[PDB]
Amino acid sequence: MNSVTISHAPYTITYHDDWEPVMSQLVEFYNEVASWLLRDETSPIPDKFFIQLKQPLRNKRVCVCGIDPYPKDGTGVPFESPNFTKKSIKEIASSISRLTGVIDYKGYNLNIIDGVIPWNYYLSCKLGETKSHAIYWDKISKLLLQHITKHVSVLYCLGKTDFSNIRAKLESPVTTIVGYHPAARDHQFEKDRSFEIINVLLELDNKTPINWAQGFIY
Amino acid sequence: MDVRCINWFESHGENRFLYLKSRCRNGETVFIRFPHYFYYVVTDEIYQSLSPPPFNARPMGKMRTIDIDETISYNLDIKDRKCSVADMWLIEEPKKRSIQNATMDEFFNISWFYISNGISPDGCYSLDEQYLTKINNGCYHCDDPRNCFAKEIPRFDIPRSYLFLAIACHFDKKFPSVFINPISHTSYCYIDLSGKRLLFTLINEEMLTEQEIQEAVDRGCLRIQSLMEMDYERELVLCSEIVLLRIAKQLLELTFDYVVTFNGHNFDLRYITNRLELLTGEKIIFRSPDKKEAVHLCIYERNQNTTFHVNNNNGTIFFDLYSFIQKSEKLDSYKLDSISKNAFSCMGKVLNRGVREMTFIGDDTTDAKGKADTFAKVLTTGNYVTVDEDIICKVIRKDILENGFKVVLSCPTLPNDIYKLSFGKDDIDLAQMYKDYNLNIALDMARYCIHDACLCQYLWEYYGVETKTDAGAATYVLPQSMVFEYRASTIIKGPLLKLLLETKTILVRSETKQKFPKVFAPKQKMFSNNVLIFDYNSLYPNVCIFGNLSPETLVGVVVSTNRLEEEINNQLLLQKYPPPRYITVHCEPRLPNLISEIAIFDRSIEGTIPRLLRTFLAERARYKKMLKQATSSTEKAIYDSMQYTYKIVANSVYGLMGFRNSALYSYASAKSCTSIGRRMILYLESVLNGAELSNGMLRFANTLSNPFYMDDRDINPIVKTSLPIDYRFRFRSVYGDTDSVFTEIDSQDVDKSIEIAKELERLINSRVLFNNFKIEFEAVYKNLIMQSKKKYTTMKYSASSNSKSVPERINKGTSETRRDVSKFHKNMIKTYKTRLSEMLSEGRMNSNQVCIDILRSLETDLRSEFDSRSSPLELFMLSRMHHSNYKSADNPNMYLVTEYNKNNPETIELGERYYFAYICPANVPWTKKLVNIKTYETIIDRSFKLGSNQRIFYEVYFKRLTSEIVNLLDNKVLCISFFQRMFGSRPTFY
Amino acid sequence: MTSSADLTNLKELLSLYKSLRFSDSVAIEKYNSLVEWGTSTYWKIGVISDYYDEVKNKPFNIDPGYYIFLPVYFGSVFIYSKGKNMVELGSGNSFQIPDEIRSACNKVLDSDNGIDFLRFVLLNNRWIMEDAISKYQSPVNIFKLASEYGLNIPNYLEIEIEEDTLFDDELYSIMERSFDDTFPKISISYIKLGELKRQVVDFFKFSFMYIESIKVDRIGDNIFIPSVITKSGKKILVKDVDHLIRSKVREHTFVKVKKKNTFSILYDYDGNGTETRGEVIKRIIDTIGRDYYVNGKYFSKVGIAGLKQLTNKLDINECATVDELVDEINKSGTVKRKIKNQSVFDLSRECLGYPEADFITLVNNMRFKIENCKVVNFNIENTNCLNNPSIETIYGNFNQFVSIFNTVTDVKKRLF
DNA sequence: CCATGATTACGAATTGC
DNA sequence: TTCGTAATCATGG
Repeated sequence: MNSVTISHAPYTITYHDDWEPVMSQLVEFYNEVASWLLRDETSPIPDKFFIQLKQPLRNKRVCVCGIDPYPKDGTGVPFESPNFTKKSIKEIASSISRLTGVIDYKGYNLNIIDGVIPWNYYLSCKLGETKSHAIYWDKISKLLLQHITKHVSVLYCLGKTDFSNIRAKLESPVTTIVGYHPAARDHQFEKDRSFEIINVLLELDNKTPINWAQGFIY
Repeated sequence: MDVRCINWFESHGENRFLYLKSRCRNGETVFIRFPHYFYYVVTDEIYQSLSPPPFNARPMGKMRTIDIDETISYNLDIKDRKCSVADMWLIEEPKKRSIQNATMDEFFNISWFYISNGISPDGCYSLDEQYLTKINNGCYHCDDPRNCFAKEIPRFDIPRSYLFLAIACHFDKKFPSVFINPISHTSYCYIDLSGKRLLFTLINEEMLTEQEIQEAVDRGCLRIQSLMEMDYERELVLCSEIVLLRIAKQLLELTFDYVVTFNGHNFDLRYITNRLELLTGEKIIFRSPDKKEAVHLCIYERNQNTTFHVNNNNGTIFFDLYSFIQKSEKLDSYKLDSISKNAFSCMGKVLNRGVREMTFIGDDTTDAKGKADTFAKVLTTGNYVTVDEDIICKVIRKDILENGFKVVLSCPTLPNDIYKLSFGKDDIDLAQMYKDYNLNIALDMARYCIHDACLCQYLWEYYGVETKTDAGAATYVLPQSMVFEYRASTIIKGPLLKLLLETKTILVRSETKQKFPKVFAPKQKMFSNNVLIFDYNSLYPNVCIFGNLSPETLVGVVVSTNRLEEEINNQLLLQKYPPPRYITVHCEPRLPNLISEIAIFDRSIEGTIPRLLRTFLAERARYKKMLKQATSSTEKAIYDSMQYTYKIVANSVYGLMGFRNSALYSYASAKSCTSIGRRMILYLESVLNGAELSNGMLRFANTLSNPFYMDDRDINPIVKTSLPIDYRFRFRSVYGDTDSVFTEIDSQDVDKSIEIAKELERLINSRVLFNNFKIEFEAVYKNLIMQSKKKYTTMKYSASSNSKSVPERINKGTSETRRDVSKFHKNMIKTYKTRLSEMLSEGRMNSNQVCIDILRSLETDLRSEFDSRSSPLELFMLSRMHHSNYKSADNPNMYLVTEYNKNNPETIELGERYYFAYICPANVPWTKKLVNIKTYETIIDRSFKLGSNQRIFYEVYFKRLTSEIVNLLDNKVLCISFFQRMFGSRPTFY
Repeated sequence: MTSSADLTNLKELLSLYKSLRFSDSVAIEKYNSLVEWGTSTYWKIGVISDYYDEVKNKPFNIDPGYYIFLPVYFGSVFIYSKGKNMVELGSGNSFQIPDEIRSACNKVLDSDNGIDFLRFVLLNNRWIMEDAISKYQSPVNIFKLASEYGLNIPNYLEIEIEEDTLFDDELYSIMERSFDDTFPKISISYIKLGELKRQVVDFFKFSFMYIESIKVDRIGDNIFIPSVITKSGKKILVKDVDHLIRSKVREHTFVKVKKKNTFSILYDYDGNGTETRGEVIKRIIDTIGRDYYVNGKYFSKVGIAGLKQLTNKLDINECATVDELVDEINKSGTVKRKIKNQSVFDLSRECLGYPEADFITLVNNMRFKIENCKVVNFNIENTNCLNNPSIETIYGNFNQFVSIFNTVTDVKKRLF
């Protein structure tokens, strides 16, 4: 729960205590990447790049990740859509409603649930150019992901091609599950059953299952 | 219309095809596109029981399907193998289809394509124009490969185009990065279809303040401002970074044949692409021959360690020397300079002396035939030359003579006449040169970069990668680009499929295979007597042929858990399974409770693995014979490539039989091969140990009895020889493993040892051995000190060599490149190894005589060094790399680095490499017991002066020295006593 | 992984871990194999004393309510669970029961999934029911089903307590008299309605008493159990040979004995003596005689006899000569398959009742002389293995195992 | 009791500036 | 996948 100063924008990063023992190294990378980053307008704004850092890692068990953020109307919190217009979040909400049997709903937020963390591998992306910022973020993304993996219980990946060889990216052996594309053609995502294996392992890991219904918005 | 194939590649678009690249006699390039299908093998009933008809079906005939599952039996009542003979069909499907009871599912689609269409991957063919339809310029489409490729013509020579590249970036403290470090130099070697070898270098301008560029241009270089105004014929071009990257992208986009780079898939191409993208949004595009698919560069990884590959789809082969060298054969260090050391070498004579220079002459009358020509070829772009493998010299004047070379170098005078020359490390520090940049540095770095670029071509021609690629593509039935990317489990399916189709048999496994569960040491290390080396001629393939060990020729496995049933089973085994038709092999049990396991193999009908091995051996022998009778260099290279390919494919069978997920899994056959090999090795060791030559007759130590069953050969231990009468020698046996056997003769006459070794080889091959087991005399070793086949040093004389010949200094196991040991320990080990080699030849060494002398010398030298303190600090400096990728809490190195950062304005980053040493107070005396050494590590800076209140912790270095020396030598108790006297600790041997 | 097979397998492992039993070798092997598969495919995974509370031996006030009282007997305890074989405490091995009993137990178990396991009391080849543990069904409910299948059932008392009751000696005596069972009552286990915890009461007290000698009594087909006699002639029940050796009994000495209101039992030796088990094994054998061998927990004969076992083991009529024996085996129609599916060495071992591990160790240390598929001569190779006196006894009795083996091989050759 | 033996853990053997 | 050295703990002479 302190603050650090950076030469370039956003010029100030506020961090939680649990993020202390890696965040130092983070700055030494952001100094050699931000100069080329600010040339092109990107979503979200640079001030909102590191707003997910506030969520503590102690009371979280499940990690959900995406390869890229929302190209348009990004907010900083991954997989968040206040207007419920993104295809991925709509499909996720429909799948959750089908699994839980709830018919009436207005929206879903993954940040409301206590125990799961929404994360993005690449923390920034230019509007209209999907996955055009891998080179800038690669090392920072790897460092942050290996910090998350040391505290979560089970980690689930979205997208087969995006996370094809995610095991080699992380040195620490941790229970990992890789899923299919969130919006795969031929209704491939409709048959996905990762939300059950997740809490089967959670119970097997002597951890309380996740009450998914808390993520609903009414 | 006559075309020779070069490469076969695939397109991974929505509609997949297969592409063939070929060259005609004139030099034009022709691309042919085929449709790629999915191949399935089915039984006749399944073929007639398909509701949707397949796209096309071709009959295969009668095939016999055999279940090769292995079942453990505890009695001697064995059920016979169940085999089914039926008609089989081969069907093709444009898209993937699931078949309930398909067979032969462990073979690739490209192999099926090649075998069904009867096409060789590198054969020369006279195509037919009827079946080819033109779709673009240089790209045709074919639909009936069977008839278009029916005619075959003899091979004809074709031209080729090559590209070699080298990159030099900017760095001051750490490894270069795209974001802060620019590119300074690029070097290119270019070979077109006309046979003209161009060579150029591009230099950056951003570090060349205007007047300096004016002077450089006045010297003779060319300055360009736009991409279009560059000419390839001018050696040095001085331009900006953006233009440099544009030129690099344009060069990499051409339709070459080979782009060869040393570790360029990780650093060079990646850096070029990243920097080009960062500076300008313009990318690099690879296009398909039919102009239907466009891709961008993205180097991907394969785990086997990590190997990087390019995603091109235009037919060009992006080839990397690093991976090929790592997987082809094993060295000590895989650096470029070390490979150049071990590759380009020669012997030269000193023709002049005086001042600080020497004149060396090199000709075929000094070393061998062909070494001088290769050295002259390398010398064209060389700048530094290594002499005596110890000193480095700068070339001043070089003249290539008619059949040799002469070069003048700068080195101190040496009292000799014939020396050794090689190309290796360069005494150039790139870090200091970038601090004060100037034209002299720029030109010197350009020369170094162009030499680095040409080294790739020299190594490519030295290793013969082209011919090896062609031979592998032909033999393995695989595309050219896939030859050096797959392991043994993939390069074996082609010949196996061909043999299965010829034999008309299929092997099926209808269960799951459970995951069921030696180092040799020489009798002594120091010898001081001549050692004769014999090489077994493919021991495991011959064992497999002799025992007929194949999965489908295993009658059964009989096990027993007690001696009564074991004896009853043995009696019935000898009763109802008699030799020589059946062979019974004892093996180690696979379960903790079984006491006896016996495998039974039938030799009435030949198996599958023995047939493949015999075919490979016969082909290799034929190619050896054809090579020995060829005069053209191209034919010699082709035959050598073919024989090497056959060797490397025939030496992989033993590993593949014991691999769970292979196509030749046979666990009992694996045990049988190992057991028979061990029995043969032990029998030869027993018969050779003690055999002596008395008068003109020879005696062995045991009867020449067949070690498996009764045989009709003569079994008289006494044999009659033809050597001179006066010889009275005694022989000893020391070392023996699968691929070699060692013998010891007590003399120092190399010619006598060679002739007696030849006579022994003849007698052993003719009389002692049996069936297709034979040995070959390899070499004679002198001054042998060894710990294993991994670690040993000696001097080697070949079989075809006399006494007045240059020895071969064999030395391996040691690295001499481990940058975390010392600068002083290496020198001391070198000095004492030289002393050991020089003193072991005196004659009166025995066992407890050399150890005393070497220990006394070590004690005296160490005491003198400790009492003198004359060694400089730079000889005791160690290095490490700073990185925070550490587990645990402290890992004291991080604390030391942080303390140094706090207490010194100079900063050490998280990528820099820092030096450290062991510093203790100047008043502490010699200590025997030792404690945590991590406390005494101190960071040595550029301005660090060792004060009068400090000294170097010598005991650690001396302990490592004595440990490594004591790893050698024979006596153990003396070494223990010496080590306890010095440091009071127990050495860790082996 | 999208198919439901992996997740079904995962709940299968979850259930197995919830009901883990290290005794069953097959179950543990399957669990280890599936754990290896999971930890290799996913690179990592997260993976009857405790059913009984502290024992009560003093009077105390009880909470009023409804309780079920059952008698714990003095005998070897076995636990039977679905998907696993029979299990006895301590050793972790299994036993052999008739297939009809196993089928009845399976029919009892699969009816209600809440029954964790069933309790078996074994004492001198007699299997009886004592108690059961189920999270949903009371043991009284399944007692009727067990009795319906023909298996014996214990005496259960359903008592409703209204006021405070002290569980003193007199109340225990009243409960024992109300139970009225001839078999020994080693303890009383009571379960409260709606409570999953199991609580048991066993009063005990110690004294010192003399023993005249230790004998052994006949129980049946080569099964013997030691019998100790005292000065007063009253019999003290002993569990097995393991209990006898762990108690460190000594002949003609005063020993400490834990007594009930009806029977007194020897208790284990908790002293800090340096006595070694190995020499106690030979001393007790010498005192009882060299004609007995320790078949684990019991004693077995060494009698010659020889020919009067294949009839007994095969359950056929008596035999006189070889030819009529062959004919009697020939006319057999059902048991004959046992001859055609099971080996000869194992059949002879079963006929003479030797142990498995001990006999396997014995036959791996001596040499034979086999002729015409028959054994004629034998001798020892290493004499160290005869350190165990039982091995010496089997070595002495080997001259009859050889003959019965020869006869079985002869009849096997004659039949086919 | 403590010298000796055996585990554990660390990290280069790495390669291209 | 290897080897190699230090730091720690554990065990029988």
